[PDB]
Formats: sequence, C-alpha cells, structure tokens
Amino acid sequence: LKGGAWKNTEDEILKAAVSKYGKNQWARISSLLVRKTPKQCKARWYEWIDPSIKKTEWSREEDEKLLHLAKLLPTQWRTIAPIVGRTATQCLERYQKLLDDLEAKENEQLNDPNSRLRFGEAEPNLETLPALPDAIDMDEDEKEMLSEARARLANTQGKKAKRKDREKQLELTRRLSHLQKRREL
Amino acid sequence: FDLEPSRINQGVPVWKQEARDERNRKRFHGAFTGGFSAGYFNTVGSKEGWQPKSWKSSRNENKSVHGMTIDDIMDEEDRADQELSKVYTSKINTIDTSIPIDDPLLREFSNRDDSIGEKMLKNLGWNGHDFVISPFQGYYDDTKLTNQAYHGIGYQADDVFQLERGGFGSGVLNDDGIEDQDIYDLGAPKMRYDKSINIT
Amino acid sequence: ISNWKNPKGYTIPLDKRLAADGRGLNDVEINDGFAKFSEALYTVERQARE
Amino acid sequence: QRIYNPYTRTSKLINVPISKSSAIQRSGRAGRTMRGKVFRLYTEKAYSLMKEEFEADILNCDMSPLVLFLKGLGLKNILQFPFFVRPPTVHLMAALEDLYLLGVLDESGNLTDPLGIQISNSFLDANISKALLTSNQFGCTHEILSIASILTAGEVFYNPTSSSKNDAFVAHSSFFANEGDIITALNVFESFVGNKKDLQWCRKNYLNYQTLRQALDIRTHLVRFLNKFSIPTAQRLPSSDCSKILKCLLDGFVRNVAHLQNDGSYKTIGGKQVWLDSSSVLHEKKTPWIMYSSAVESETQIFVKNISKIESFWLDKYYKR
Amino acid sequence: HIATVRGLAVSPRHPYLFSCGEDKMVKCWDLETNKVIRHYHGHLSGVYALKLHPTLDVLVTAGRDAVA
Amino acid sequence: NLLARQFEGRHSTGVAKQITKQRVDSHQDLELRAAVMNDILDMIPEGIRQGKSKTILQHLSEAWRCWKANIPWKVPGLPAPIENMILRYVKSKADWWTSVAHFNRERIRRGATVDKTVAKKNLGRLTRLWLKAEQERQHNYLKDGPYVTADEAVAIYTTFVHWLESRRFQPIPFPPLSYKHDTKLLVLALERLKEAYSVKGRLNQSQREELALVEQAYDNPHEMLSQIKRRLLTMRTFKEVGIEFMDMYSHLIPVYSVDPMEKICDAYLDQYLWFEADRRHLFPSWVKPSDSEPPPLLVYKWCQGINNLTDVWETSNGECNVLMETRLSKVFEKVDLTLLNRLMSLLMDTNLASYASAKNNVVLSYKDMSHTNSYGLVRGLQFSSFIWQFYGLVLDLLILGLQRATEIAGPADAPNDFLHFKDQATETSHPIRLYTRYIDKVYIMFRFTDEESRDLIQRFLNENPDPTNSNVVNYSKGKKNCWPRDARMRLMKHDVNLGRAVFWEIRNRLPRSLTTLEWEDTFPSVYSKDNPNLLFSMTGFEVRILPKIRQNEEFSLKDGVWNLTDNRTKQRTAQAFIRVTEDGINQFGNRIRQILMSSGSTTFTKIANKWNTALIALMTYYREAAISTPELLDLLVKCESKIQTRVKISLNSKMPSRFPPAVFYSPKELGGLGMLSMGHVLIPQSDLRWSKQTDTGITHFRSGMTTNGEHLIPNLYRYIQPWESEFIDSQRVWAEYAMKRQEALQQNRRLTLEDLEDSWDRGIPRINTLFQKDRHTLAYDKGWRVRTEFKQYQLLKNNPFWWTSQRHDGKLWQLNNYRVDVIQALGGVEGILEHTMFKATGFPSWEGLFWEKASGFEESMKFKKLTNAQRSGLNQIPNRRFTLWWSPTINRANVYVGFQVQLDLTGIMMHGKIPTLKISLIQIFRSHLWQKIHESVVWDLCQVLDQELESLQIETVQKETIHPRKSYKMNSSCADILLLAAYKWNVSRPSLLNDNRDVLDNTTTNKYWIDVQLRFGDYDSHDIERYTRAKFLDYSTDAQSMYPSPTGVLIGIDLCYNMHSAYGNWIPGMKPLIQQSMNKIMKANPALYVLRERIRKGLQLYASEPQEQ
RNA sequence: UUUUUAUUAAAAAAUGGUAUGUUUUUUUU
RNA sequence: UCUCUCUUUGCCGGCUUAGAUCAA
Repeated sequence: LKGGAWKNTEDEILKAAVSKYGKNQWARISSLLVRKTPKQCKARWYEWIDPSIKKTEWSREEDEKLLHLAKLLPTQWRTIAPIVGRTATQCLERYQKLLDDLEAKENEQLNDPNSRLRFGEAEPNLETLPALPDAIDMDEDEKEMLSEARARLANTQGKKAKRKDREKQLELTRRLSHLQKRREL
Repeated sequence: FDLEPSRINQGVPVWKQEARDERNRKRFHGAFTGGFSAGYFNTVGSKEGWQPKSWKSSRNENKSVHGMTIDDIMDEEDRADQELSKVYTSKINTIDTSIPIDDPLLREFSNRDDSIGEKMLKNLGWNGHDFVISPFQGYYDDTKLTNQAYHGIGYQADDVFQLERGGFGSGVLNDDGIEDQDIYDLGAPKMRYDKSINIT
Repeated sequence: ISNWKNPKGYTIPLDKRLAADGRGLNDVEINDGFAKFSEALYTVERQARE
Repeated sequence: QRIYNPYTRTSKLINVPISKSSAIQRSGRAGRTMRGKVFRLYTEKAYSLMKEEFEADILNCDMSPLVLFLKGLGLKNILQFPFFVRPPTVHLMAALEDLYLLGVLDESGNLTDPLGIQISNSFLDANISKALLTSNQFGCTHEILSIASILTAGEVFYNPTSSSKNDAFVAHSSFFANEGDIITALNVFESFVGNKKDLQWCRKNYLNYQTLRQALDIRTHLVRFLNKFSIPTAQRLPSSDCSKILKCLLDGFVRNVAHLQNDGSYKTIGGKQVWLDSSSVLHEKKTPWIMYSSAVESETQIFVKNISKIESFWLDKYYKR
Repeated sequence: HIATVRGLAVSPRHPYLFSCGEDKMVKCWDLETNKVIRHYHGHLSGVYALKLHPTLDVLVTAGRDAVA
Repeated sequence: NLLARQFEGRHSTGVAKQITKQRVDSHQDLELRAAVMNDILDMIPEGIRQGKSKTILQHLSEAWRCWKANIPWKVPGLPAPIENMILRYVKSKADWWTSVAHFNRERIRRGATVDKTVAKKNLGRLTRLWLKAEQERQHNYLKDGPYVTADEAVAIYTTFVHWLESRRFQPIPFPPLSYKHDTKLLVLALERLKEAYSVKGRLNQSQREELALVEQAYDNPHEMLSQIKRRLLTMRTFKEVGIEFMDMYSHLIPVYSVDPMEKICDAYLDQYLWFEADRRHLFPSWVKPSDSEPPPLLVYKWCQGINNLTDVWETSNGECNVLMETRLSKVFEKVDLTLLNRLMSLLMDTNLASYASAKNNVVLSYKDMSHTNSYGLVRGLQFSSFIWQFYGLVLDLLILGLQRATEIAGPADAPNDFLHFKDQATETSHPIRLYTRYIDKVYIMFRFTDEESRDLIQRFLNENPDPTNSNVVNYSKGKKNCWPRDARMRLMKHDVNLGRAVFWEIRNRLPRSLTTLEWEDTFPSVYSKDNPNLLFSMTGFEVRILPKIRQNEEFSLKDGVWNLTDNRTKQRTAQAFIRVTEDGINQFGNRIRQILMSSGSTTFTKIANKWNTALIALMTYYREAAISTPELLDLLVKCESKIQTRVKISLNSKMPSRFPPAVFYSPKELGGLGMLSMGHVLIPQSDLRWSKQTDTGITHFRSGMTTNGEHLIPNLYRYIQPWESEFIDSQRVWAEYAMKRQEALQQNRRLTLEDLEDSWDRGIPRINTLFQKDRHTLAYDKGWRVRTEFKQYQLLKNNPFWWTSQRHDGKLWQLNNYRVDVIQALGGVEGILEHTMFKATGFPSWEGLFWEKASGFEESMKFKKLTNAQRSGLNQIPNRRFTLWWSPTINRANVYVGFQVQLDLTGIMMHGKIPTLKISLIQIFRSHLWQKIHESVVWDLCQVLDQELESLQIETVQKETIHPRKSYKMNSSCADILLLAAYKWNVSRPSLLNDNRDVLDNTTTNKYWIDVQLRFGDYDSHDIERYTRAKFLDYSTDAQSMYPSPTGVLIGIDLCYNMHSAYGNWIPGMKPLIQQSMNKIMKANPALYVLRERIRKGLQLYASEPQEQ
C-alpha cells in the first residue's frame, strides 16, 4: 500500500526532486513517489538524505560531547542532536551501542537489558535506515515511476503554456496553406 | 446510439471518475439533478412548441376524437421512471419460497409455507414422524456461525473485541457527525441492559 | 535562490541550495546551569532512595 | 470450499477447518523422495475436535440434476433409492419445488408431458434446457443453442492483469451490446466463426478459443440430442428482433429477475438484495429491469452474473400465462 | 487615510489642513470640525508632495504619475 | 449619463480608480516596490552597471518570506548597503503586517466581521506570530539555562518523595506480559480513537491510516499489545507533531496532530496509567475533574461544603472568610522536562517515565515553520492529562504544605471525603479549610480569626506600604459586575487589605520559575461583618452565597436559587444564587457565530442540526443558570433569530409572512426543520435606575421572538429538570438503592431489574448504568473525565459534551415530549400539513408515508470528483425538496410587497422571485404539463358526455378548438363544451354541487355551456367554492364574453389541494352526471396521475412500507 | 388603596453558473 | 600581414491564509 523500505531508486528520485522543487513542496515531490506520503518524504530528507547529515564514523570529541549531553538532559534527544551535530536517531543509536559495548567488555571481567530482553528486538525506524541496494531487474513498476519522474523533472514550461505555442504553430500552418494555395493559383 | 465512447471509464473507480457528462460536458441539468436550470432553458416549453389537435363533436365526429392515454403526454424521463416504478403481482413466487418449515415446535404452530409441497411430500411418502436432518445442515449452521477472521484453529478469541426517524437529508456531500443523530431517543429498551447483577 | 518558488525550471545543485541559509550564524550552545541542575537532581535522587 | 444455499439460490466461498483425512494426506505428502517433516499450525488438542472426513458433493452440490436422473429412471419416491448417506430432505424439497415451478413435474410430482421426459434426457440443468426445448415452437433454436453452449463451456472472454486490460477492453469495444452481456456473447460467438477460427484473432481480441471449441462440441451433442426428438436444427431468426429469444430466456430464467433500486442494488422477484458484478457491461447503466443467471454471494454483497436487460410487459404477459 | 501619508500643509489663510498619501487621494481637513470636507481625485498613483500657494486659493500636489 | 455613454463611448482612458479595500494590499505592494527601486537607483554610484533592480527585488521578497517563516535569511555575497536597505523595508512591511493582525483580531473578537476569508487569514497570521514567539522562548531557555534553580529542584523532589512515602505509595510497574486487563485497556483505547471518526468519506490520508490500524488491532490484538510494549521499552525518538490552532474567536486552542501508531501506543499508556493510579490512590481527592461528578455537581458540592463548615457564617468576633479563586498563570509552558522526568520516575517504572518524558520533546511544525519543543509540555499527547494531573499535585503540596495536605487528604488507608475532615480539631486548626485544583485553576477557602487576619494584614503592609490608600482603586477588575451592587463585594479598607494580603501570601508560596499568579486572574472574595455575600465563579457558573443570618430580606425562592442545608441541624442555612458567567455567554455567542460561517451551513437540515446540538449542549449544562441570566435570554433570542435568517436568506426572501413557525419548528418527519426553540419567551424587565443598585421585582415584560398569530412554541428548558432537583433525586435514589442492595445481600438473592422500575433512570450516575451490558469493561476505564476534557487539544472539532460521557453517567436528559407538544402547539398534524403540498401528492392518508434521505443519484456522485458548480447543485438539491414541500405557504398571496408575475405557459402566480421555488415548479412541469392537463380534462369530460349522448339539450353539443393560450390566461376565458336545448326549461340561480333544497323555478332559461379552468392554490386562499362562484359571476357577467349561451356551467380544479367544485345553471341529469363523473376523472386522468407521481418523485415521499412487506 | 396604555422586519442585480476565439479575391506585363 | 584553432574575457513576471487542497 503505502510505506515500505525506501529502495535506492526512491532515494535518488527524492534527491532529484529536492534539486528541482525545493524543501517546501513535499506534496509535489511525493507525487513522484506513488508508494510514499509527503510526511514520509520530509522525514527521510530531514533524517537520512540531506547532505548536512554526517554519516562518517564518530570522532572522539563528538563522542564525549554526546556522553556529557546525554548525562545532562536525560532522554530529550531532539535537543541533544543539534548540540552534538548529528541527528537524534544517530545519537540514540550511538549511545545504545556504547552502553552495549561497555556491557560486552564488562562480561570479560565479570543497566538491565533484561527488561529490553523480555520482549523482542527493536523494530527499526523505516525512515532512518539505509536505502536497499537495487536489483538488476528491480521488478517493473519502478521503471514506470522512473519514466514518469524523468518526464516530470524536465517538463518545465508550466502547464497551460502548451496552448499558445500550439496555437502559433497552427496559425503558421494555416497561413502557409493559404500562401501555397495562392501560389498554385 | 453508440453508448458513447466507453474507453473513458477504464478502471479508476468512484472517487476518481471525473463527473457525469450529459453531452460529454461537465454540467448538471434539472432541478432535482443538481442543475441550476430545469426544463428547456429554465422554462416549461419545448424547442418546437406544442398545439392541441382540432376538435369537432357531432355524435359521429367526436368518435374520431378518442380519449387520452398515459404515454402521449409523458417524456423520456417520465417513461423511464414509469418502467422503473412498475412492481406488482408476484403471487406464485411468494407462496413457494422462503422458509416452509423446520424444527418440531414450528411444525405445530407455524403454518407450513410449503403448501402444495406438502402434497408433493405425500407423493414421496415422507412418513417421517421424527424428521431427518443431515450434517450439511450443521454446515448450514455455518451460514449462521462465522466465516473465520484469519485466525488459527485453536484461537479462542476474546469477548470484548467482537462487534456488529427520518426527514430530509443534510446533503450527500455534507457527511455525518455527532450533529446528525436523533436527539429524540427511546430505542434500545432492554436488549443492552442486564436483568440482574451479582452482589457478592 | 529561494527555498519556496522558481517560475522556470532551472534545477539548482544541492551545494548552492544548502549554502543559502543563516543556519551557521545562529549559534548552538547550552548554558552551564544545566550541568549543576542535573548533578543536583541525580545526587538528591540517590540520597532520597538510600 | 463452496456451499450452496437453497433458500436463496446462492453459493459462497467459506473457510473451514480441514478434516482429519486431509491432515494425514498433508503430512504424508512430504517425504516422497527423502525424509521430511510437517509443521501443522495448531495443537493436537485442536486435532482432537475436527470431523474425520469431508462430506460428499452429493451432499454439497445442487441436487436438481439428481432428481431429474431418478425421475427419468422411473423412481417415484426418492426415498426408495439406496443413498450411501441420506441427503438433506429440505435440499431435495427445494429441488423438487424448483422443478415443479419449472414445469418439468406436475402437481403429483411426475414428469409433465414430453417436456418432462425430454428435459430428463438432457445432460444440462433443467433451467437451461427449457429454453432449447421451447425454442422449437418459435423457430430460433440456434441462437439459444449458442447461448447455452457458451454458458456451459464457461467464460469466453479473457481479462489480463497487466496493462493489456485497456487493450482487452478496446478489443471488446467493437462488440458492446446495449441489451446486455448475453447478446454481446451472441455477437462474439457469431463473429468468432466468421474470423476463420484464427487463433491469432482470438489472441488479438482477448477471446478464449478453448471455451468456444468446447461450446462447439456441446452444441453438436445438443443438436444430436434435439434430433433424438426429431427437432430440426436449421432454425434461425431472420429478423433483428431478439425479443422472442428473450421470451424463451425469460421462460428459462423465470426466477432470476430483478429491478433496480434507488440504493444501487436490485430486488430479485424473491425479495433478495443483490449487487451487479463489476465485470458486466451494465455496471452503472441503471437499467430498470434486469435478468441474471448465476448468483455468487460474498460476506456482505450478493453478486449476480450474466446480466441481460428486459422489459416489464414481457414479464407481465409471461407471468399472467 | 488608507495608506501612508506623505505630505501635509496647514493653510495660513484658511482653517484647513491638506494631506496626501500613497492611497492616491488628497484630503482637506476642516480644522474647525476635525473632519474631511473636500476630496481631490485625479491621480493615477501615489502622491508624494503637497504645497499651497501663498497668495491664491490653489494647491499643488505631485506624485508617482510623473505629473504635478 | 446613460445617453452620454450611448452616444459617446466609455471614455475609460484617463480615469482614476480609488483603492477599495480589495486593492489595498496589491497597491501597497506597488508603492513598496517603487520605493525600493528608487533607493536602489540612488545608493548605487555612477557607472556601476545599474541593471540590478529585479534581482534586488527578488532578494527583498525572499527576505520577507524568510521573516514570515522565522528563518535567518543570511546571504553571502550581498553588499552591505543593499542588505541594510532590504532589512529596513522588511521591517516596515512586518510592522504593517503585525498591526493589521492586531486590528483584525480585535475586530473578530468583538464580533464585527462575518467573512470566512478574514477569519482564516487572521488565524494564519496569529499562528505565525505565536510560533515566532514560542521559538524565541525555547531558544532563550537553552541559552539562559534551567530557570528552576538547583535548590528549588532539590526541595521539590524532596517534598514529593516525603509525600509519597507518607502515603506508602507503591510505584506503578511496567505492564507484564501476563497482564489480566491488557485486552480491556486496549479495547477502551481503540474505542476512544474510533470515536473521532465516522462513516463519512472525508477521511484524509492520516485518518484512513488511523482507521486501518484500528481495524488491524481489532482483528488481531495480541501482537498489537506486544508491539505497544516493545515501543514503550525501546523507542525514544518520535516523528514530528503537526501544530495548528482552532479559532474560538476570543482565544485560540492549540491542536497537536500525532502519528497514528504513536497515537495507539500513547492511548494504551494513558489508559494503563490512569487505571493503575486510581487503584493505588495517587491523586488525593482535591484534583479535578474526577470521575465522581460533572462540573455542575462539583459547584453544588462546594456550595454545600462551604455551608457545612463549623461556624462558617458567624462574624461576631471579627472572623473573616476569604474564598480566593485563581489560575496558575503560565504553567504548561514551564514544565522543565528533565525535572519532570526525575519526578515521574518516582511514580512509575523507569521505562514508562523515560517514554513519557521523551514523548514531550518533539518537533512541532506548522506549514514551513518548525521548532523543537524542549521546555514546555505538549498537551496533545494522549497521556498528557495524567502528566499534568500529577505535576500540579506537586504544586498543591507547595501551596498547602505537607502537614495541611495530610490533614486535608486524610490517612492513606481511610481517605477523607471530598470536602470533609476527620474531626473539628483538624478542620479548625489551620486557616485553609477547602482546597481544589480544577486542572489549572485553584480554589482555596480561608477562615481567619481576628488576630490571624490582623497579623497577616500587618505583615502585608510592612513590605507593601500603602500611604495613598491605592489598594481600593483596582480590586475587582469588573469581574462581578453581573451582580447588582449591594450584592457585589463592598470595598472596605480592612476587607480589601485582607484579600490582597491573602493573594500576596499565596503567591509568595510559589516559585516564579515554574508558575505565577496574576492579579488580573485572581478575585479573592471576603465575607465579614461588612459584606455579606461570598462570591466565586467555578467552571462556567457564577455563584453568590447569602446566609440566612445576613439576609434580612424576603425574595422569591427562584428555580435558580439553591437551598443549602446544614448537616448538623438538618435545616436550610444559606442560599446560593446561580447564574452564567460572562465567559459562558461569550462562548455560546461565538459558538453560534462559528456555526453560521462554516463549510456545512449550506443545507437547511445541517444548520438546523447544528443549532439543535448547540442549544442542547448549552441548556443541559447550565440548566437553571441560563434562566437566571438575563443576558443569555436576549442572546438566545438574537442568535435563534439569525439562525432562522440564514434559512430565509438562502431562499432569497426574508419576508416573515412566507415563514410561519410551522416551517422551522415542525418535527423532521413532517418535513420541517425540527428546530428546537428557546427564544419564544418574555424577557422580564425592571426599572433601570434601580436595577444596577438593588434587586427589584419584575414589573414589566419585554417580548422575545415574535410569533405571527397565536402560537405558543414550547420551551426547551421546560423538558430539562433543573440541577438542584436532579441532585436531590439523585441522593434519594442512591440511598434507597444502597438499602435495597443491603437487604438483597443479607439474603442469598440476586439483585434484579423490575426491582428498580420506580427509580429506573434517576441519579446523576443513572441507575441504568448498574445493569449495563458493557459494565465489566468500563470498570477499567478510569480518569475518563479529565481525558474527555483534554481531548480539545487533539481534535479540531469542538466537543459539545465535554463534561459527560453517556457510557458512565447515562443519558442525563430525555427530550421526547417536545415532539408531541410542538405538534400540538403548531395545530396538530392536520394543521401542519395544511401548509404543505401533501394534498397534491394525492396520497390517501399520512400514516404510512416516509421520506427517503438520499435519491441514489446523490449517492452515486458522493465520491466522484466534481466542479464547484456541480458540488453547489448537489448541496442545493435538498433545499429544493424542502421548498417544494412548503410551496403553499412560501408562495402565498398575502405578502407585504412583491411584483405579481405569472409563470410562463402556466397558471401559477409567483410573488417575488424565489429562484429555488421557480426551478422546482419548472421541473414539476418540465413538459407542457399545464395545458396538457387542461386538454386531457376536457377530453375526459367529453367522453362521459358521449356516453350520455341522449338527454336534454342534446340538440347541439360541440367543444370548440380553443385558442392554444386559454389554459394559462386568467384575464378572460373563451368557450368550452357547448349545449343548446331543443325545448324550453325553467332554471334558477346557479348553485354549487352541494344543495338539495335548491329552487330551480325562478327564471326561464334555455342554453348553457360547461367550462373548466385550472388553479394552483396557495395556503392563504384555497377554498375553491368561493373561487369558482366569484369566477363564474365575473366571467359570465362581463360585457364581452366569448361564451355563446347567456348562461352556463363553470367547474374548477385546484391542482395544489386536488379539490374541485362548480357553479352554473343546472338541468336534471346534468348535475348528477358531473357529480358522478368528476370523481372518476380525478382518480384516472393520465395528466393528473403523471403530475402526482412527478411531484412524488420530486419530494422523495414514498408510500407505506412495501405492501408485500 | 382604584385602572390602563408601549407591536423590529419585509426586494433586486452581479458573484453564481449552457466560458470562449476563430472565421468569403476587380485589372499587373 | 592572411587563415585556422584554443584560451584569457568585465559581461547583458508581483501580492495573500507556504493562496487552498489532494487514497487504486
């Protein structure tokens, strides 16, 4: 239906649509992607796609900054994220990884994930995951949406400006016919 | 009449179907069809006009002046709805249909709606006394049990999760809400109410 | 280059669109009182629990 | 599986827990070439409750053909026949009342006139055979013969699931009949033999050639069946009025009539609320009076098939006599 | 005034106060009643200046229509 | 001017066009652009390539848009002078923008505008302004650190810990996997989410996703419970939350839109937390609202609780009572999230506390604006009700102190009642007698001795010296001006000082970092030897308590006066005078105003339903308070009149004659609008000189809504039981039920129905709720009243019944006699139907008929995409049906003014224009129906003469070929069927078809003719006997007459009421033939039949239930 | 202590709902 | 001084509630 896993083609069409349209026309961008909603497109752009996100490995300075902030403001990742420099989901996942790593290094020499163990694993948030690599024949509906997107990105010329040029062409054809009739007369 | 080009509909069900077009144009006509014009052009008359026929009565010339009939004064909508509104007779269908008889209690009081079929059973020599039933009827009970709800065989389900005045309309596009229910209520007398409650 | 509209097509690369904002000039820092606040709260929590 | 309702003359596809025998067959299917394991998604306590063997189709189908068979053999009392399992009497009675109102049985329940025996000799159902047998009085057996052959053979149109749906629609777009699917089927059948039995033509027009061949075999055997009664089979209607074909059909589908309601549904003569199937051409034409053949019922809507329009005064004159 | 006021002039020989604005109309305020009494209408666009002739009973206004 | 324009031309060139309030913005833009071009052309030096104006204008527009969206707009390469000039002009434009927003919002609040567009524009402007301010506030919070200092936080945490351990509170655990009540809490949450939507097709993408998720949860619940618990344990970052404001025209409500799955998880957590907390006794009975009472019962409980205090009204020794109402000023905005998290970890599990705290730190986005919420508290979350209710239990301990809170609440194992103490020793040991927090409003009752009051005033005046006696100038901010003075507070110096001192002390009790008390929201009312009336305003009620001791006056014990009894002496000691607050009156007025201007107000039925719901929601909340308030009576009159005026205008004629009360107030099943009425009453009047200073008796009555003629439209309030009577009956019924339950428990019987038939639907929690099918699931729905009230921050649709739930309280009002009483008032069913087109339908009797809501054609197009004109027509169709039903009264002859114009090719006379009626009547006669009917009637008339073709006057009989335009012309009529006699007869004055004692031997006549003319009668004039008599006496007596015979016969047909009559000279045989033949005709003509069915289809009025059925 | 008097309204046009734009020659030499 | 090519080369639709909305 709607949603999914953000295949690489969808991410690329999102980047091109932001190139051509801007960051304040998410409904128009989401018209390109049949399987996604404007909220989902905006969420992916602001959570994964936009170039401002630093997807590189964690430097040590930002790691200690993250530790200090996570101590200062318990929870509250949406405000920790701007100060750290990464996104909120990145900060939360990094903090959880540090806690799990400390527990693993603790086990060699010897937090209650048992509460988190009593249930299943955390279901990953769809918009924050890396895009699925595309298959050689990535089905066929994607080709259809790619063709529509390609026609969309370069169409330009407005919508109803196609009437005036056509009318000029028809007038040129009719005047050419009139002149040709006169010369054959 | 070529039924118009039928390719226009294609798929695209109701909520994306453009608008009905009387003459391949987007426009309603008729007072009760949504148009701001009714009749010919907001008028009673017609394109050609209308004249009464000549009259002459001399006890032999009025014989050519016959009476008046239903069809001669109606139009295409009127005839269409006259055909639509003709429902009567039936009779024979109603006598041999529906639920003739079943279960011992109904045989006694309820009239056997089978009627002529009782004579047919006389032809079969039913002589049932105690009636005979078949496990299909236990499957006919399945017509009144469930169709399953995508659950497992042993799933016991839960009892909290199963669920099942007039005037003019507010407008078909104006929807429903807390606003549009009967303020005057006297329904649900006791079927929603218990007859007793445990005290302990 | 506007975040809102452009009547013609004129695709603009992401570097120019990104560079056109005052996000950098608006500083991102946190006051020093948050530290003292959090330490006091954690200490009183531990003391009250014990 | 499928269950038919005599009270409503419908059929519905319902989910049922499998029988014990099916469970053993499913378990034993794996393991043919090497050792295999089965994982049945329930508990043995659940297995302890299902009924052992699925009921017969003689107990889960339409018995109207069966009663014709016994009456043709000469069995006055159906109870005398040695049934392996007694069929439900109420179903037998539904079939018998249907046959009586159909005219194949008299007030005494015996076959009526040459009509009854001739219907008994027919392989098809008594409802469809009536049109063929009464077509001799009107000299138009051929088009009714084609209609019956198309109906018994099955669906003669092919609906692709890909983008070819528009192409299939345009291919059929030449043969949209204002009067319903039945005359549309007649036109398709008439022009099918008129295209040299070209298989490429059948592909191009999205027409099921296999169904048409099977209809050809059915009609040939029914021609032999009519010739058994010395009925000529060169009778065609030279006039475009399909009205008398419709008289024969209304004699054949007396019970299956309905008229449009304001809510978009149709009231069967038997007071049943039905909805038109999307496949039929007359999906939204709002035809005042309609006539169908088969009813398939879903959990909320009862759907009808083989849609054909009719006029009220035909029904009135037919019912009055 | 509907838009910005761009020019005022207190007549030294009448108890009047003329004003003009980018709303294209010139008003004559009667300072004895504090109410507008006269309207001077012809101006295709906003009016940017207003001056009163020292001797005659005449006033001059100039605006965006390139016309005084 | 017309002739000059005809002979001259437009002269359009060279003319100016004034700015007319629609060109203001588009002209202000031109002037600003020209000014910026001028400045550009100036600041650029010579020879610097002047071709740069357009780009600078684009930069200016972008800067303006960035300012509107609160974005920095910092451009790298722009030269400094251009940047400075752009900033200057942007600031100018922004100041203009803000000034216009201020002005228009004030105008909207007053009520001077009715534009839908202006309201929407101003809502957008205010949303942008508030969001800019809020973003700045969050930035300042991050900059300036936590406003609550470390010392304050430590003190708050310590006092909360000590309070919790004093009650031995057991912390809420994480919901285990094996939890008995999981399905019940889940189903309750799912029902409350579904209550928002309906079966309509207006569900957008988010609403459709919500419905799909709810259906999936019902179909398969257990993995949904598992998913909910998994997200509670693991998820800590959430999607953005949309923010918008809902316009109340006097304040704006912020509505938070949350994601579907997160909504489900929040709802389950809400239900679980509220159920667990109630079981563990977390909230100490002074937090409100509660499941125990609706707000009116809460007001009643304070009247009674105030009256039951020991020696409360005694003032012999200088004791004083101060009842301070106040609002915690900005307390939702100041919920420090980290302190909130640490506090919440005390109440519940660390995982639940972390989830609830991190759920409040979201990203709020309105359009292109967006900011992160890191300081305040988001009220749109489902569990936000619980979160606020215990953070406000913390403020309660700050205001009260731990000892007084423990005294008030009582022991944990044996909690006190609402406003009762364990004993008088504890009750009188502290000045604070009563306390109650209603969400964010605080009500405290103080009881001072002489020394305590004097010491408090002395302390207050030591720090706040008052040399000029300025404490009296601004004490009551016009709050209690509703009361007549001598019933307000008397501004004695000592009492004013005492009230201000109490406010000063209580305000000093609260840290400024987390809340404050504003004097403009606080009114401490003092009762002492000087002023006798205790005054307070709770919820929407204004209350004045006057003890019997201080009365010294006699007044009528009105319906709106509550008798306060004393539990010690079992006798009435005080009276509480109840009336609606000015805020409530304004709220109802604004509610009607937004009903009038909305999308759905197009159809008459919808606006009638809107009015009914609003009126019921008002009159059932303020039951007798709305009666004691003389402002609501006139407001109700005014607003009901304009609700009727909307219907009048939509028909393009607001003449009062056209719309008798039967059109509006007849029940829906009869074709009327079914409007409830409350403004058809006399408004009492008293002398205005002595009305603002004393309560004078009602000496005069001013009429309310006027009903033309003698009509008594029943009042809605007369079918609503007043609150005091309902409370008394409630107490009685619940006491007797308790005794009957005891006497059924003492034996081994089972309490049953038909044992309570006497008290079946009585008691504020109706007795019906005991024997309810869904009474086992509802035992786990807890904290529902607070949740229902908080639902206003989640949904954009206003909830009328926010104070009650039919599931828990029962149907508190039963309005069914209103139908029968208003049918009798309007004149019965026959009197009502006299106004309609019922007779034209030809239906025999009214009992079987019914209406069809939709025409099917409407149903088909209810989803298809349509043009605005087509949508307009679909909305107009029911109005057309309604107008056709009430045609005889709307198209009535007795009108004040209106040009009398005939409908073409038709005999209907139309007064006015009324386009809807005209189009309906055109449709009813869409072919040449009128003249066809006239010919088919004369044809059926001739055939019956061809039968009786051998009688008197049979010498000649001929029906002339009349002029085609004779049927629809009432200036004169040409001839019809002709009769000339072969002999001479004696006839007398022409007579009706009714007399048998008729003399026919007066004159000697020979010949007669018979003619028929058609009439479409109206309500005012439809007696066809007089019509035909006068018509015959006119047409025959007229000097010119195309009638051959000097005398004859005239018959008339009334198409609207299908009656008939005749007036003409009679011969034996002729009269019986017409008497027998007309009746057979009028049931058999094709013309009359087709008219009747085409009317029937236009009305959608069908016959009885199927005759087969 | 006997009696009273007090009576708002009110219909037409455009928005608004059979868009619009096009469209026929007497000289050459 | 011609011809060809390259390189350097300063360079030449507006407004409002983002107007409002959007499931095969």
